Amino acid sequence: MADEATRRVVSEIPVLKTNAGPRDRELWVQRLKEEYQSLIRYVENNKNADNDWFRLESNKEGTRWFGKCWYIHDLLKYEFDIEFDIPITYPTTAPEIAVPELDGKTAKMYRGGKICLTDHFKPLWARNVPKFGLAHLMALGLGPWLAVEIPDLIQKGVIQHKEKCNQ
Amino acid sequence: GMSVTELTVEDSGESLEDLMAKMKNMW
Repeated sequence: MADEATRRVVSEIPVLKTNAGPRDRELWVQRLKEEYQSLIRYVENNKNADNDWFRLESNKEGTRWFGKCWYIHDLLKYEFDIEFDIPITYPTTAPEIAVPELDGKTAKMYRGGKICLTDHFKPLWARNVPKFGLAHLMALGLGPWLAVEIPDLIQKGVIQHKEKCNQ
Repeated sequence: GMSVTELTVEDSGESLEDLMAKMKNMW
């Protein structure tokens, strides 16, 4: 059930139109605007359905994006941080996310995609990148990555829960 | 080529500052 998860996610995320880069002040405001509306709609729906897994906010310039994500399994709760910046050229090849919380846990991957799984995401994005933006990126890249890594990293012995670190 | 059946962004003349403001504020 991979292709169907992918289809559902795009079937619930509203589609954009503009594909501009931050190079142009005005063009960026337009592109950024559609991206925000699509992402806000997605998180509004997702969080309202008590299905929240990520949180993402950005600077007034929309150049750098940051957020956090939480996952639940075996009655335990975990948290992770994320921070990335958009390339000035914004190419057809998707952007790259970084996770400081896991910087050192996961092995140093090849130079280009330290946590950007490529298995199905790279061919999926390359075959279809009409108007795909950050909402689509996270839900079809960050989402599956976390859903693949949580079970594996737990059984392998890399991650643990943090309740016990406090109360 | 119209795409009436496909989903479309909630673009109702909102402003960027407002968009990002509700976004960061939503947590």
